[PDB]
Amino acid sequence: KYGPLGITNFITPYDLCILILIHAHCSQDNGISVPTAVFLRLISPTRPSLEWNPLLKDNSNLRSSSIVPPPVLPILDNIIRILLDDKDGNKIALTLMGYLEAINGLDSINRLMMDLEKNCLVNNYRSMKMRTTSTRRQMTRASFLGTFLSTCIRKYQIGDFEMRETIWINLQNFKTVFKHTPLWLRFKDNVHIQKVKNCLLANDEISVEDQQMVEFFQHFNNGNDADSKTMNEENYGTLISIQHLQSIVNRQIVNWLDYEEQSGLVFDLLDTLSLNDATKFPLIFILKYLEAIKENSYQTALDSLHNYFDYKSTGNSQNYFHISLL
Amino acid sequence: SSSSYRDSYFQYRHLPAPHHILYAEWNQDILALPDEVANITMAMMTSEQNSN
Amino acid sequence: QDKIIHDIRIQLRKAATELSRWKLYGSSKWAAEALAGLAPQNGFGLSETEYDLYLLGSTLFDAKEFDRCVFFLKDVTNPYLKFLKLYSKFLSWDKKSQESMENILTTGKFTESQSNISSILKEINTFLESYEIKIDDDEADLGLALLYYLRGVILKQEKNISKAMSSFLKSLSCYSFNWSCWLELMDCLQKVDDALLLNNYLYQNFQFKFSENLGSQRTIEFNIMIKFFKLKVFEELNGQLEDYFEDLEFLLQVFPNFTFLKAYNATISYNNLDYVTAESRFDDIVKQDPYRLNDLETYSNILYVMQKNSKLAYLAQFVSQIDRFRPETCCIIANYYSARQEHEKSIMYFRRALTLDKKTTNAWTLMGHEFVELSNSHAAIECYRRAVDICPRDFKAWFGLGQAYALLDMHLYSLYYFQKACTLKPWDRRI
Amino acid sequence: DSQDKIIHDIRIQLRKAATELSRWKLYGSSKWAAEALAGLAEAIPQNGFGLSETEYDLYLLGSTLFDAKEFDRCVFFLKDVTNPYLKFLKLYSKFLSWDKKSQESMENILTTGKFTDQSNISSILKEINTFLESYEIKIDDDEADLGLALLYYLRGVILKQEKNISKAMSSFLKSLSCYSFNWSCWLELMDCLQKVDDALLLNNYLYQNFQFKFSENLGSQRTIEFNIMIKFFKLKVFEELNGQLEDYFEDLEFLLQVFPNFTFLKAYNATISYNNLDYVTAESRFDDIVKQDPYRLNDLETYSNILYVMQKNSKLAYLAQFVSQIDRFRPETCCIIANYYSARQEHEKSIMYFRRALTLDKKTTNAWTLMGHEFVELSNSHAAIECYRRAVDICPRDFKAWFGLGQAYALLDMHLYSLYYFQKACTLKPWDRRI
Amino acid sequence: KLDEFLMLSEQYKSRLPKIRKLGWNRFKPIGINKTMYELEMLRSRARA
Amino acid sequence: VYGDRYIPSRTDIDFNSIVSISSMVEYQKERQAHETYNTLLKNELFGEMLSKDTVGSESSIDRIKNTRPEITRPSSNSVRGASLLTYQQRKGRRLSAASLLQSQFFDSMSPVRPDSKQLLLSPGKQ
Amino acid sequence: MGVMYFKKNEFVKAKKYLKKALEVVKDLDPSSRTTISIQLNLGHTYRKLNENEIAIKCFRCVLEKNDKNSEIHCSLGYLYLKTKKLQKAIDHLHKSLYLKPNNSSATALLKNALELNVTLSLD
Amino acid sequence: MIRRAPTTLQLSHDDVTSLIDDLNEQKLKQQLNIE
Repeated sequence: KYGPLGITNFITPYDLCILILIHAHCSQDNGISVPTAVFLRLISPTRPSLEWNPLLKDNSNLRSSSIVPPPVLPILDNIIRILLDDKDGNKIALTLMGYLEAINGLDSINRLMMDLEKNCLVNNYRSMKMRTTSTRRQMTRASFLGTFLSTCIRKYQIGDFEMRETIWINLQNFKTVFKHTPLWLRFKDNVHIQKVKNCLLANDEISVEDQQMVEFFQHFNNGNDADSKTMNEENYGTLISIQHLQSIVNRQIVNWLDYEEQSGLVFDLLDTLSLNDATKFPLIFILKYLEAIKENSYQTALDSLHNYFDYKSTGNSQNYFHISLL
Repeated sequence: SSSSYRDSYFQYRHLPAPHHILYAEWNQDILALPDEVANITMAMMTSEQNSN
Repeated sequence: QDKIIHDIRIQLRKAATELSRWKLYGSSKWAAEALAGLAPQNGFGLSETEYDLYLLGSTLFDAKEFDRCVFFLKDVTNPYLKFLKLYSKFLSWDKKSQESMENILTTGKFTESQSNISSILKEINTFLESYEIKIDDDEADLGLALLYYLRGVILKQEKNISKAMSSFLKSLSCYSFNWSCWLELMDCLQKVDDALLLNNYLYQNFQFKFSENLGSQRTIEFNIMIKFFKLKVFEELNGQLEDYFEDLEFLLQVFPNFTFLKAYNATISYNNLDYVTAESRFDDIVKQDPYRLNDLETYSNILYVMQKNSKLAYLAQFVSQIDRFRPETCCIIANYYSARQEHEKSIMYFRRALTLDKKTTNAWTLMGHEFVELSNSHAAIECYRRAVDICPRDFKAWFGLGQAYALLDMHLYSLYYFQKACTLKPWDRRI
Repeated sequence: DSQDKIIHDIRIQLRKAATELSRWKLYGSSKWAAEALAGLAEAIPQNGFGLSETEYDLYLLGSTLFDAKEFDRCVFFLKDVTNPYLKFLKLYSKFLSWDKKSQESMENILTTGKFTDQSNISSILKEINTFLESYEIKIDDDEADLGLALLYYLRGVILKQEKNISKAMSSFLKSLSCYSFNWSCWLELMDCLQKVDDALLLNNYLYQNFQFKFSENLGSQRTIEFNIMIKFFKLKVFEELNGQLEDYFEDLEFLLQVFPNFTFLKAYNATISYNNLDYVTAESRFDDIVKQDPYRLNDLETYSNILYVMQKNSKLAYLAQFVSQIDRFRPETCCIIANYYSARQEHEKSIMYFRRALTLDKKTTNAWTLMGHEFVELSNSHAAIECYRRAVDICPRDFKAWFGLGQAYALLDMHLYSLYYFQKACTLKPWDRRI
Repeated sequence: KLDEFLMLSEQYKSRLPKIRKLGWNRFKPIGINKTMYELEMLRSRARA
Repeated sequence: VYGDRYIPSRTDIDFNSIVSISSMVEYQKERQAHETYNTLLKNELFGEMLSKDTVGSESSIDRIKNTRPEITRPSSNSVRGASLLTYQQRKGRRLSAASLLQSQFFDSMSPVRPDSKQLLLSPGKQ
Repeated sequence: MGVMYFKKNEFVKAKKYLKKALEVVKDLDPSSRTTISIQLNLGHTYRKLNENEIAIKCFRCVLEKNDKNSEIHCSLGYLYLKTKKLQKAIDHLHKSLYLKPNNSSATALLKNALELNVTLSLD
Repeated sequence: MIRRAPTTLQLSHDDVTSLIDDLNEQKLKQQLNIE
C-alpha cells in the first residue's frame, strides 16, 4: 500500500471513494443506507483547517470530548476494512467495489460528477419540498455532506484536461495496488459486483464494434507487459490534500504525545515527500522534531526546529518572529 | 492530411522544449528603455523632464 | 515493378539522408518513413577548410541556437552552405514575426518589422547572379535546388505567388524527391482553373534534370510521387479529375502498409461524407501505428459528428497519454470539450494548439465556431478572417463569415463571402 | 615540431569526434566538439559504420523521427533491431521521452529533489543489462567499438538519476576509456563529484590504473600526458569546486597555446579572474568575448553580474536590450535582464524575472539567492526567508544561500537567532575574511 | 496562511469570463465602425 | 575594492529607517516652507549611511530625493536612493589633496553639512 | 516638380518630369520611400489622366514591391471600380480596411461596390 | 542631414464622390432600358 506521496489540489482517488458511497446512499434504488459512523470517519478529516502551534500551547481545543477513530489513509485496503467489519458490510463494501469496477474510463468519472450536480445536490431546502417527483434523495448545500460535495465539485471544474488525466492514471494505479493483495483474493468473485456493475454499465449504446477498440485504447495505455510499456513520467502512488494530511499528522503527534493506528505506514509515506510538499506542509518538519527529542538528539532537533519556523513564518501573514524565539 | 511535413516556418520542433508554449507571453513584453523611464518609478511630462 | 521498385529504394535513400543532413526535418521525415512502407551513398562538394563550418553550422542548428549560426557563417562562398545560414537567418526572424492583430486572438494577453527578408531575398538574388553555374543546362546539383526552394518560400511571404510558382517549379526540376518543397507549392494555387493549367505545364513544358536523378525518373509519368502531387491536389479541391483513380491504384500496389497513403485514402471518405466507412479505415491505421499522431484530429472530427463521446473520450485519453504538446493532441482535446458543451473552455486548447504551428489545418475555423455558440459574434468573425488569410481554399472559413454576417443586420456583406465559397464547393446543397 | 604534429592529430580526431556524436543525435558533446575545432590553432569527408543496407533504412527513420520530437514513435519502429549502434538509439529515445515528459509534468514545481535527501526508469536499465550480456564483447577488449562505449554512457546517466552513485562513476570511466572526447560524458562525471577530496581520489585513478583503448583512438593521443579531455577535466572540477590546485598551471598555458580562439576557454579564463574578486581584469577578458562572439548566452550571466557591481548602467542597459532580442526562453537571458532591472531600483519587476529565469531551467540554483535579495530591498523580510531557505534545501553546500539567509535575520533585531545560520556558513568556506 | 486552493479558485473564476469578454471594447470588425459594446447598449434602449 | 554580488555588505540603515526616510496663495508658500524644513531635517539627521555609501560626486540630498516610496545643475545621474544592502561600497578613501583642504576649510565655518547648506542656499521659485 | 505640375492640373509636364526622374534612378534606390513614392505618384497621374491600363501595371508592381500599404490598395480598388472588375476589387478593398482602421473614402467606395454586387446578376 | 518622406498624394474626397455619382448614373439608367 506504500508509495510516493504528493500534495494535490485536485480530486484525489480517496475523494472519489466518498463520492462512490454518497452516490449509492442517495440513489435509494438498492436500498443501502451507509451508516452515519462510516461517513463521519471519512469526510470529517477532509474538513478544512485545525491549526496547531508548535509549543507554548498544548491541546487547547484539539482534544475531542468524544473519542474519535483515527483518520483513514487513502488506500483501498484501509477503506474496505472499515465497511467489511459489519456482518452486512460486505454488501456495503461490495457496492463500493462494484462501482470502482464500473468506472473504466475518464468519461465514466464525468458521468458520476454530472449526475450529482444536476439532480442530487440542491441549492436550498425551499426547492426540496417542490421536488417530490425525484426518485433519488436530494441534498442541501449547507448540510454536512452538502458542503463537502460542493468543494469536491468545485475541485473538478477548477482543472483542465491535464488535471482530469492525472485522476485516471492514479486511480488505476490506486486500484491495481489493491488487486495484488490477499484481501482481493478473498473477494476475487462474489457475484454481487457483477450485479451492481451491470446496474450502471447498462445503456452503453454499443456492444459489438466500439467495445472491441474501447478495450484496445484502455489496454494499450495499461501495462500489459507484452512489449515495452509506453514511457511516461513517474506518477505518485497516493494523492492527499493538505487538509486530510493535517488530520493525519495532528492525530499522530497527539497520539505520540501521550481501533489501531499504523505508525509504520504513516511514517514511511511521510518520508517520501518531493521536498515541495514539505514547503506547502511545514508540519512534516516538526514531526521529526518531536521524534528527535524522544531519542535526545541535539543537532538533529535544532535543524528541524529551524526548518519549521522558516516556512511557517513566510506562510503566516501575521508576524511570527516573536513566537519563533520562545 | 499533411501538417508536420512542411518546414517553411517556425514550428513546434524548432524551439528546444515543446512545452515553452505554455508561457508564450514573454515575447510580447516591451522592455523599459534605458534612461528616462527610470523616473516613472519615482513618481509611483515628468519622465521627459528626467530624460532631459 | 521489378527493377522500378529497386530503383526507387536507392534514390529514396538519398532523399532521406541529404535532406536530413541540411536541416530539413519535414521533408526527410516523409522520405525516411517511405523506406519503412516500401517493400551509405555519400558525396558532397566541400573542402577541409570549409567542411568544419558545416559541422559547426549543423550542430549549432541542432542545439536550436539559431542566431549564432548566422554570425559564424558570415562569409561563405560555398554554393549551398550559404543556404544553411540563410535558412537559419529566415527562421530567426520568423519566430518574432507575429502580426499584432492575430497575436491578440492567439494569446489573449491583449496588450526591422519586415525589412530583414527584403535583405534576405536580395542576398539570394545577388548570390545566384554572381554564382558560377546557373540553373540552365545539365549543370547544378541538389544544393542549388535548396537555394531556389528557400527563395520561393520567402517570395510567398510577400504574397508574390505568381513568381513563387516559377521558383518552386525551377527547384523541383533541378532536384526531385523533395516532399517539403511540394507542400509549399500547394498553397500557391488558391484556384481551380490554374491547376489544370499547371498540370499542362508539367506534361509539356516541364522537364527534369536527368544528371542528378536515377534512371526511369527523369520521365514525368514513370516518376512515382508526381502521382503524390496529383493525389494531393485532387483532395484539397476536387474540380475535374484526370487519371485520378487509375494512378491511385498503381501507387497503392507500391508502398505497402504506408500509413500516410491510408490516412489520405480514408480522408477521402470524410471528404465524401461517408462517415461509417471513414471510421473503419481510420481504425486500422491506429492498430498498425499507435504512436503516429499526424492527421488524428480528422479522427476526432469524424467522431464529433457521430457524437460517440465515450469512444471520443478514450481517444483523447490515449492521445494525451503519449504526448501532450503536439498540435494534434491539443486540437483533439479542444474538440472533446466542445462535445461536453463547454464551448467556453475549448478556446483555450484551440488557442494552445495554434501557438505551436500558427499554420495548421482547419484549427482556426474550429476556433471560430466555438465563439459563435458564445454569441460573441465579433471574435468569431475575426477568427474566421485569419483562416482566410492563411488558406484561401478553406470552404468552412468563408462559410463561417457569411453565416455569421447573416445574424448581423447587414446581409449585403454576406453575399460576397458566400459567392467565393460557392466557387470552392459548388456541390454542397446548403450553400 | 612535436606540437605541430599534435595539432594535425587533434583536427582529425575532432572532425571524427563531432561526426558520430551528431550522427547519433546527442548534442551535449556534438555542440562542444565543433566549438573546440573552430577555435583550434591554425597550422575528403570521413565516415564509417558497420550497418547492413536492410537495417540502415531503419536508421533514417529512427534518426529523422528523433529530432522531430516524436521520440515514442521512434521506439515502436526501432523495437526489434539488434545492432548495438541502433540499440543505444532506441533506449536514448525512450530516456529522452521520459526526461522530456517529466519536464512538462512539473512546471509549477520550482524546488527539485526529495525531502529525505524509478520503476518506469528501471525498465530502461534492465534492457541495457540484458543487451550487454548477450553481446559478445562486453567491454574490456581491444576490439571495442564506439557504440558499446556510447551505450555505457546511457547506463551511467540513467543510474545517476536513480541516485545510484559510485556505480555510474565506474560506468562513465569504462565508456570514457573506450572513447574519450565526449564532453557530455565528462559533465555527468563531474556532477556526481561532491567534495574536493573525492576529486583527488578520482584524479589518481585517472593516472595510475586508467588507460584508453589505443585501437579506437588515433595514435599519439591515447597517452594520458598528451590528452586534452584529461586536461579539460583539470580546469573544470578543480575550480568549480574551488579545490586545491595541482597539475593545473602547466596545463592551462598548454591549452591556451593549442586553443587560442576557443570561446569556451577565454570565458572560463575570465571566470577565474571573476572568482578571485578581480573585476577590472575580468571586464577586459569578457570584452574580447562579446566582440569576437556576440551571440553567446552561456557565460554572460557573469558578465551582467560584473556590470551591476561596476554600476555601468548604460553598458548593462545595452546588454539587456541586446540579449533580450535574441530570445527570451534561455535561462540566462531571463537573468541578464533581471540584473538590469535591479540596478534601476525597480524590485517588484526584477523579482518577477528571477522567478522566470529559474522556471525555464530548475538547475540554475544561483537565482534563488538573488531572488531573495530583491525581497530584502523591498522591506519584505517574511518572503525573503523562504526564498533563501529553498536554496539551501536544493544543495546544503551553498555558502551564498547561508550568508544571504543569515543577513536577513541580522537586519531584524533577532541577532542571536542568526548566529546558527552564520555558524553553518563558516564550515563551508572557513578561509574567507567576509564570513 | 494563504490557501493555495482558494487563491487558485478565484484565479480560474476570473479568467473564465475573460475569454467570453474578448470582443468587448477595442475589437472592431470591417464594415462596421462601431464595436459590439454599444451594440447591446442601443439594443437595451430599443426595448426600453 | 569591489564587493561581490552574492555576498553584499549591510549598511547601518535599518528596515524601518527607510520607512521613515521615504515618508513625506500663502498656503503654497507655507507648504513649500514646511517641505524644505522636513527635507533638510531628514537629510541632516540621516546621511551617515549615505556618507558611507556612494562612489563619487553626487550628494546625500540627491539620494533622499531619489527615494521613490530656476534649477541648478544636477551632479551625476544616479537615482539609487536608500537601500538596505550595498554591493559597490567597499571601504575606501581618497588621499588628501589641496581641494580637500580647501573643502574641509569652507566646512570649518559651517555648523551643518555642506550639502544641506547648498540646498538651503539654493533659491526657491518665486 | 512632378507633384508640383500635377497640382496645377497640367498632367503633361508632370508626367514627363516624373518619368525622367524614374529613368535617372532606374539602377539605384530599389526601395526606401523613393522608388515607391515616384511610381505611386506616376500611377496617380495616369489615373487622373484616364490612362488606367498602364496604371494597373504600375500599381501592381508597387504593391508587389511593398505590400503593407492602405493607400495602394485603395487606389487599386478605385482603378478596378473605374472598369468593371468588381470581383477583383472587393478583396483589395477588404485588405485595405484590414490594414488601416477608418479609411472613410475606402469605406464609401466599398459600400458602392456592395450596391453594385446587389445590382449585378452574373452567373 | 536627413530626408523626410517625399510628398505623395492619394485619392481625395471630391474625385471619389464624383465617381460615386457617375457610378449611380450608370446603375440607374440601364434598368430603364430593361423595363
